[PDB]
Amino acid sequence: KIRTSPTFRRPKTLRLRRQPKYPRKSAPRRNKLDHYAIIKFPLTTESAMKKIEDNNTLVFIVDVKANKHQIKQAVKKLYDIDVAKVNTLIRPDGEKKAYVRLAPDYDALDVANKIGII
Amino acid sequence: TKGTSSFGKRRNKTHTLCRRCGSKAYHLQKSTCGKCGYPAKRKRKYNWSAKAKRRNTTGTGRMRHLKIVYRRFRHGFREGTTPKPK
Amino acid sequence: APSRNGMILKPHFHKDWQRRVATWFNQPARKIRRRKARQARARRIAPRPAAGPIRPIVRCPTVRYHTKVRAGRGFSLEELRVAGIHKKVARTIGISVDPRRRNKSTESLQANVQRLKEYRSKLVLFPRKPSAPKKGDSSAEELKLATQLTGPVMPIRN
Amino acid sequence: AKIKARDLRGKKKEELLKQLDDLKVELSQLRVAKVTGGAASKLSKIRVVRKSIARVLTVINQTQKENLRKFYKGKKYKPLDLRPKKTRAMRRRLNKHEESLKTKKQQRKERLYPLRKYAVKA
Amino acid sequence: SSHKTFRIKRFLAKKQKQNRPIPQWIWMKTGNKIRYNSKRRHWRRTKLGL
Amino acid sequence: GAYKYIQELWRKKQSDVMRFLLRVRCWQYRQLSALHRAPRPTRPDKARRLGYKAKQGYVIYRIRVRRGGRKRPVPKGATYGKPVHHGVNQLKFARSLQSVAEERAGRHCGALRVLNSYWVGEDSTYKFFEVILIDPFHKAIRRNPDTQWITKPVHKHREMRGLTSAGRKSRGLGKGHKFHHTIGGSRRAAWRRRNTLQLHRYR
Amino acid sequence: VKWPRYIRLQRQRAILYKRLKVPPAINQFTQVLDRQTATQLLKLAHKYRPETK
RNA sequence: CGCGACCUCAGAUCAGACGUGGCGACCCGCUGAAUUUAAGCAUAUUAGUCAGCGGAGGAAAAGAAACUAACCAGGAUUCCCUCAGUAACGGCGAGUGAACAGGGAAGAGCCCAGCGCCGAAUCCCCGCCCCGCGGCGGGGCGCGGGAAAUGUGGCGUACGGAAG
Ligand SMILES: [Mg+2]
Ligand SMILES: [Mg+2]
Ligand SMILES: [Mg+2]
Ligand SMILES: [Mg+2]
Ligand SMILES: [Mg+2]
Ligand SMILES: [Mg+2]
Ligand SMILES: [Mg+2]
Ligand SMILES: [Mg+2]
Ligand SMILES: [Mg+2]
Ligand SMILES: [Mg+2]
Ligand SMILES: [Mg+2]
Ligand SMILES: [Mg+2]
Ligand SMILES: [Mg+2]
Ligand SMILES: [Mg+2]
Ligand SMILES: [Mg+2]
Ligand SMILES: [Mg+2]
Ligand SMILES: [Mg+2]
Ligand SMILES: [Mg+2]
Ligand SMILES: [Mg+2]
Ligand SMILES: [Mg+2]
Ligand SMILES: [Mg+2]
Ligand SMILES: [Mg+2]
Ligand SMILES: [Mg+2]
Ligand SMILES: [Mg+2]
Ligand SMILES: [Zn+2]
Repeated sequence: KIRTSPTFRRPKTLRLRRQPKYPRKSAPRRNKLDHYAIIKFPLTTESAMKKIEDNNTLVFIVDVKANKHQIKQAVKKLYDIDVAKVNTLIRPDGEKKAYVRLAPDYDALDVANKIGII
Repeated sequence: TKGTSSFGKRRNKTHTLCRRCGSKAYHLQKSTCGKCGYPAKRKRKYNWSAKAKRRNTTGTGRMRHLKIVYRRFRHGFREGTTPKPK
Repeated sequence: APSRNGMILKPHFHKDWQRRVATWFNQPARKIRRRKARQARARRIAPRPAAGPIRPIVRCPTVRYHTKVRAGRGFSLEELRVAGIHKKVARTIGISVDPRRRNKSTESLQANVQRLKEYRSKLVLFPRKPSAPKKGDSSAEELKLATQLTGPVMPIRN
Repeated sequence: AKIKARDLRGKKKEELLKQLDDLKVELSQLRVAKVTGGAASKLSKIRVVRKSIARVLTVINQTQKENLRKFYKGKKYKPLDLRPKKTRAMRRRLNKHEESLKTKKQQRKERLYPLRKYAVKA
Repeated sequence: SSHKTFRIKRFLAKKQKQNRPIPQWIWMKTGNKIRYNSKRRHWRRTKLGL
Repeated sequence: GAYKYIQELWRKKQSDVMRFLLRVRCWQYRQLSALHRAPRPTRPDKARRLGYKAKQGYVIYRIRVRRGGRKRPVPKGATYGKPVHHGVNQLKFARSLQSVAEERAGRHCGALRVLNSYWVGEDSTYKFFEVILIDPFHKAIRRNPDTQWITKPVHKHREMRGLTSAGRKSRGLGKGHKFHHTIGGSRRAAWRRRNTLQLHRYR
Repeated sequence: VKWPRYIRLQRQRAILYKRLKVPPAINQFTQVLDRQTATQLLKLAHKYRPETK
C-alpha cells in the first residue's frame, strides 16, 4: 500500500467504553427538586387576585432553578389542570414569581378557591 | 481639573467580586484576583502581612468539615459501629 | 564612649538575639517528664537492670584525662571472643557491643574480659519458656530472688 | 399521630413514599394557609410537618444504604460512599498486614537471637 | 444599570433583605443587648461596594 | 558476573568504545524531549547499585538539565545595594545539576518518589541524567518489607527536601573536622543552636 | 512524508551508525552468523531448551 | 507482497490506583537584601537574618565513621553544662568566632549492589470455592494472563563472608 499525502497523521485506534468493576456512587441521587419542592406558595396580593380574576391565570412563587417547562409539568401534576403558558421573573427579593396562564376550559377563580386562596 | 472635576468621570469599574475569595478584587482586564490570585492554583499569601494572613486562615470561616474531623479525632474515627440500643 | 578604667568588652548582641532566645521555664516540667518516662521504662523492662546494658572499663583519650577510667561504648569483639560470648547473643543477654573498638593493649582487655566473666557469674537468666526450663537458665530459687538493681551495673570506680 | 422513627423501619418502601407525599401535600397546604393568613395552630404545625418529612426521609435513606452495604459487604471493589471515610493519610497508611510483614532475614534473626529475660544479682 | 447580571442581582437581593430593622419582640428577651439594627444602610450614604 | 565488566567499561570513558557510545547517546538524547520516560535504564549496573531492582513499579526518567552556572535574575544590571552584591554574571548555584534534574523529575511525577539518579551523557549545553522513581502505591513495592520504607509519608518528595544522594552532596554534612558548620541536623540547625541565648532560670 | 519525530530519530540513528567511524568492538556484532549455519544452531538449541512453568 | 517475534513510541470516558490545594508555631532545600555598626565609607557588620520560592511530619533533619585523636588511647546521631568569648578570622579596626577531650539526657542497630551457589527457587493481576471482612487479607484450585535472565528471591556486606 502507498502513501499519497505527504503528511503523516495519527492513525485511528480502537477505544473502548467504560466497564467499571463498581459504581462510583452506589445509589443514584434523589431528585431534591421535585414537583412539590419546586412551587412554594401562591401569591395572595391584590395584583395577584386581580390577575386571577381577570386573565384566568395563577401567580406562584417558585425557586430560581425552575424551568417554564418544569413549572408547567408541576402545576399539571399537583392540581390536574392544563396550562397554556408560563411567564417567569425574578423578584428583587430573589424569588421567582411565575405566572401560569391556564387553558380556557378551566377558571382560575374556582381553581383558587378549591386550592385555598380566596 | 486635577481633583473634583476629574472625579466625575469615575463611571466604569476596574474590579469585581471574585468567585473564590468573595472580595471585590477580581481585576477585569488582567482577569486575576488581587486578594487570592484566582486563576493561579495557589492562594495568594505573603508573610509580609500577618494581618492579611489573620483575616482568612483556617479558623475564620465555618470549618465545616474540620470541626467534624476534630470531634471524630477525639474518639479515633469510629465507623460502622453504633451504640447498642434500648 | 568608654569611661576612665575598666575592661574593653565585645558583647555578642549585635545580631537580633531577642527573636532567638531559649528560656528554661520548662526545666522542672521536663525533669518530671524524663523521670516519669524513666520509671515507666524501668517497670516495662521489669526485672532487667534499670540502667540498661553493661558498659566496659575504658580510659579517657587525651593527656589531661588518661589517668581516669570511665564507662565506654560497648564491649569489643576481641573481648567478647576471648570471654566466649557470641557477638549476637551479648545484646540479648544484656551486654553492650561495639565492633569499632580496637585493642592495642593487654591488661585493659584482661580487665574487660574479667568484667564479662564476672557479669556472666552475676546474671540471672530466666527461661525463654516459663513452663519448660532449659540448659543455660538459672535455677528457680534464685529466679524468686531476682530483682532490678538501680545505678549502673557494676559501677566503674577509679 | 406524632410520627417517630421506631415504627417506620419495618414499614416497606412504597408505604414510606406514600406517607412522604401525603406529608408533602400537607406542608404545601400549610404554606398556602400561611400566605393567606391562617391560625397559630397551622403556623406551629409547619415545623412538625417539616420534621415529619425529615425523619421519613432519614428512615428511607438509612434503610436504602444499609441494604446497599449489605449487597457490597462481600465484594472486593465497593463504592466510594461505602468505603471507610477516615482521614486521607489514614487511608493512605499501610495496612496492618503489610506493616506486619517481616523479611526472612529478620524472621530468622529474631528466631535465633531472641531478647532474653534476665536480671543481675547485686 | 438596568443590564444587571444574575450574580449581581442576587447579591443586591441579599443586601436588600438584610437592610430591614429589628423586630420589636426581640428586646423583650432576657439577656438582650440589641437596641436597634446597627448595620443598616441608606442608599445615599453608603454605596455598598460593587 | 557481567556487571563488573560493565562498571570497568564505564570507568574507561575517554577510550574510543565508550566515547563513541556516549556521543551517539548524547545526540539521541538531545533529539528527544526534556522530560521523557526511558523504558529501561541505560546503565543497569549503576542503576542497581543505586537501588533499581528491575521489578514492577520502578521507572526511569531521562531528563535534560541545561548546562551552565547561574546568573542573578535581576533587571538589566541593577542590584540595588553595596558593591559586594553587584554579583550578577559569575555566580554559581548551590546545588548540583543532578539534584536539579531529580527535583524537576520528581515535580513532574508527583505521585512517584525519587530514589537516586545517575549520569548518561553530557554536551556543551546540556547534561543528561536518568532519575529512578518508585511507584509507592504499587503492591509489588508495598508488600516487600525492605523497600516499603519509601511508602511512608516522611519520605514524601525526597528530592526537594534534599534527601537523595545528589541533594545531600550540597548540604555540606558528614562526619569530621571539615564539617563543623553543620553539626546538629543541618547547617541551619547548626546556626540556630549557636546563635541563641540559653537564658536559664537561675542563670 | 514528514515522518514523526521517533520514526525520524530511529532512522537517522541508523544513518549515524553508517556514518561514524565505529570502533571494532562495536563493529564486530555486524559480522554476524549466516543463514544455514544459524538455522542449524537453532535446530540444535531447540533440543536443549529450559522448561516452562 | 504478506505473516510472525522483539525494540522504540503513541491513542483510549479501557481495569485498578495515585499526585494536585490549605495551615505552616516547630523542620528540611534554595534564594537573599538593606536599614544598622564602623562615630564618614567602599572590605567587613547587620547576615545565610527579613522578605521570596518549594516540600513535609507529629516531630523534621541527622545517624551507625573515607571520625576524633597522637593518648595507657576513645567510638553512630541528637540535646544540655563546659570547653570559651578560647584557637582562629577581621580597613587584625569595629566586630566575628567553632571544635576535640570531660560530665550528663538518651541509647539500638542494621540492609542492599557487587563476588558468588541454588532448574526464577521471585513477584503482580484476574476467575472459582471456604473463612474473615468500616486498615481487602489467609488458604486451595486454573495446560489463566503478565513481569523478570538487560536479573526477582534465599544465603551474604567490611564486625569479614561462603562452601566442604
Ligand atoms: Mg483597565
Ligand atoms: Mg503560596
Ligand atoms: Mg561620661
Ligand atoms: Mg545513662
Ligand atoms: Mg536479602
Ligand atoms: Mg453620591
Ligand atoms: Mg560590603
Ligand atoms: Mg564532591
Ligand atoms: Mg479508567
Ligand atoms: Mg502541598
Ligand atoms: Mg556608619
Ligand atoms: Mg552616626
Ligand atoms: Mg552616612
Ligand atoms: Mg554572612
Ligand atoms: Mg523567610
Ligand atoms: Mg499531619
Ligand atoms: Mg526521620
Ligand atoms: Mg534518613
Ligand atoms: Mg562527638
Ligand atoms: Mg573562663
Ligand atoms: Mg557572621
Ligand atoms: Mg563533645
Ligand atoms: Mg541477586
Ligand atoms: Mg561501615
Ligand atoms: Zn479572588
